[PDB]
Amino acid sequence: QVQLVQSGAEVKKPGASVKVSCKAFGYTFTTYPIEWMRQAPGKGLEWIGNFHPYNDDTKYNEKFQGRVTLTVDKSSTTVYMELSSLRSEDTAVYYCARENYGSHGGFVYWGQGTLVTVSSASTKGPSVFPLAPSGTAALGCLVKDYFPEPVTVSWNSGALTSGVHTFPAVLQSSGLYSLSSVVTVPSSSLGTQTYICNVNHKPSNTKVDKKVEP
Amino acid sequence: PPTFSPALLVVTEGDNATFTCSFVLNWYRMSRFRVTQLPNGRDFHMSVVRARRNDSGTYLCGAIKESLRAELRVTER
Amino acid sequence: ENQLTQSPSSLSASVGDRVTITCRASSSVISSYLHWYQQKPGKAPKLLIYSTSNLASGVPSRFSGSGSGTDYTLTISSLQPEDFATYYCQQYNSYPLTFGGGTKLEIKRTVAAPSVFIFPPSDEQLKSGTASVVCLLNNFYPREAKVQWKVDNALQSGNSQESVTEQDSKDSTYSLSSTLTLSKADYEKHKVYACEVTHQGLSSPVTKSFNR
Repeated sequence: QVQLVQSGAEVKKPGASVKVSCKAFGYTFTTYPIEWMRQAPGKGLEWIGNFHPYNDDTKYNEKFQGRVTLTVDKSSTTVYMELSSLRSEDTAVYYCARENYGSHGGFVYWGQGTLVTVSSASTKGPSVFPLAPSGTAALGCLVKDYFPEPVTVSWNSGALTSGVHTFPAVLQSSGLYSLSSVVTVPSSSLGTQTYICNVNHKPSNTKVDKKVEP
Repeated sequence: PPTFSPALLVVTEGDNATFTCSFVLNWYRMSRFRVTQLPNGRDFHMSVVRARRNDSGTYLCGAIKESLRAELRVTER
Repeated sequence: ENQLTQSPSSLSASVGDRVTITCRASSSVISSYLHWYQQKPGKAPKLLIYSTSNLASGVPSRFSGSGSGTDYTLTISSLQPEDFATYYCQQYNSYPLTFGGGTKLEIKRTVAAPSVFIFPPSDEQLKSGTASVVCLLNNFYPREAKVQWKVDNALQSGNSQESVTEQDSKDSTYSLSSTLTLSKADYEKHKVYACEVTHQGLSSPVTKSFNR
C-alpha cells in the first residue's frame, strides 16, 4: 500500500515560487529518501534533488543554482519541493519518487506528477471557432488562446468518436495555447447530421459547445 | 529484535554515513567503521567515515537477534 | 554529469517482433546502478529493469536487460500491444542522477499518403482581428511530412505552427495540423492561401488552396 500523492497543478508568473507537496503513505516515512524529478515537453527527465527524513539531508542538482529547497513535515509524512525565481523553462510535470529494498537506485514508487506552468499569461478559457466543411469531409473546432493546459474535446457529447483527432496543444508566441480537434465524416452527411464539439477547460471552469456547419 | 534505521543511506565517496541501531550489539555486512552508544542507552550510531564505493552493500545489527537488512550506497564523486 | 544517450531515438516494429534499445553513458557506471523505465502517455514512469538485468515487480520476462561499463541495452523479445511506449535509462552511479533522452517504440504499418484539407478562418474569428488558417494532413504514415504555406505565392515563415497526434488507436496512422496565423488586415489584403504538402506516400507534392 506504498503511495506518493502530490499536490495539484499550479500556474505561476515569472519570478514567483511554487511549493509542491509529496505525501508518503504505506511505510515508515524515515526509512527512504524522497527524490524529485521533472519532465518538460522537450527535455525528457531531469533530477532535481532528494531529501532523507531519517536525518534531514538534502542533495540538489547544481543546475538549479540554489533555487530549490526541499523541506519536510514529519507529522504529515510530506516532503516539500520549493522552486523559486520561476522561469518559462521551469514549466514541467514535477514528480517525487522513492526506491525500494534492493532497487539500487531504481525508482519503484512514483507520485502522480504535478503540472507547473510558468508564464506571464493569465488563466482563461478558449475561444472556440469552427473549422467549417466544404466521399469524405473533414470538419473541426479551433480551440484557441487558452491558459494553462489542459483542454479536452469531445464530439456530440461522446457519440462521435470514430475518425476524431484532437491535436496536442501548441504554445503560441502570445504565451497562450491553441489546438484543433477534427473529424472526418461522410460528405453526404453535411446536410444530414448536426456536429458539435464539446470543449472543456477545467482550469477556468469553462465548457463550450460549438455547432460546426458548412 | 533490534531496529536498524534507515532502510537506505546514500552518500558520496569520502562522506560519512551513520545508521542507527535501536535496542552485546554488533554491526555486520551481508577501521572507518565505528559504533557509538548514545546517552540514552537504547540507540547506537553505526558510522562509516570516509566512505568508499566498496562500502556499498547490505548491513544488519545483531544483539542472536538480527535487525532487518539496510542498504548503504556510496556514489562516485 | 554522466550524460546518458539512447539509441535509436525512435523505432517502429510489430506485435511479435524483437527489438533492442541502447543506452550509452559518457562515463563508466557500475552495472548495479543502471536502470530502465517504461513511460506511457499521461502516466508517471514505471521501473522496468533495475541493476542492468533484474526485472522489477510484475514485469514480464519478454523484457531483458544487459550491459556494463558505458554500454547498456534493453530487449523486448516478443512485443505485445502494451509495449509501445517510451523507454528511459537512468544512472545512480554519481550525482547528479541523469536519465537518457528516451526511445519511443512505435507501431510499424504500411505507407499511407495523407488526405489534405484546408480551412479558411471562420467569420466568427475574423470579427476579433485575427485570421487562423488551418491545413490538415489526415491518416498518413509514416510520421515524416513537410507542410509549407504560401499567401499569393509568398512562402510564409515564422507565423505557422504544426501539431501531430500520437499513432491512431485504430489504424496506427498520424494526423498533422498546420495553423497559419495572420492579422485580419493581412488576411484581407491577399487572395490565395495554399498549403503545400510533401510526404513519401505521394509521388508529387500536393497543394490544397482556396481564394478568399
